[PDB]
Amino acid sequence: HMKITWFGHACFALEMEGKTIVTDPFDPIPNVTADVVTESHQHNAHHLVKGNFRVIDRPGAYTVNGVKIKGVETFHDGKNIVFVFEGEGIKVCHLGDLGHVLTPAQVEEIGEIDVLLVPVGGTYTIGPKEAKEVADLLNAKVIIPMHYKTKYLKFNLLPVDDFLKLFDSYERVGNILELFEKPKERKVVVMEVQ
Repeated sequence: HMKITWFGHACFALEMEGKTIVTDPFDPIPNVTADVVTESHQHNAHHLVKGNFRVIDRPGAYTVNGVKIKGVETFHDGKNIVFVFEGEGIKVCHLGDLGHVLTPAQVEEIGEIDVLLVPVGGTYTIGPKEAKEVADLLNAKVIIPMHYKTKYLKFNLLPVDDFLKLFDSYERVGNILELFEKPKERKVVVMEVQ
């Protein structure tokens, strides 16, 4: 069992193993108690998250509270760290602001993913076709797009519909996705804040 909550932008709370991971928090304020906070790139976003958390903002292999976490740098000149969370026999991947299709090394290091959080807006990150290519490289089952056109953030960002048209089906949910078993099949899930 696990629960994913979207707070907007690239900020999600993942619950697995009686622990909570928050990715890429920002300044409606995420009102949540975390064990881990990860940051795909440097910038203090996380001074309003609660709990006595471990902040992870560098690549490598970590074990925090019985969850295995792995950071993989995909760019460094700023930077982009992809994080992989392994818990309850489910592997979750947050791709950050991934700007290029993963290299063979990076695919090899990330491995097969069960739940993929993938940017699809196209200028500042990869676009829709490259996101599907990455999803395929990682054999992703549940795919959650992010970093697309919203009401107030729109300049040079493609709509999520451009990604959705590349798949046979999809589902829309609210701000929470719960998984009660390891995903057997591929499903694109579009979340919504609220």
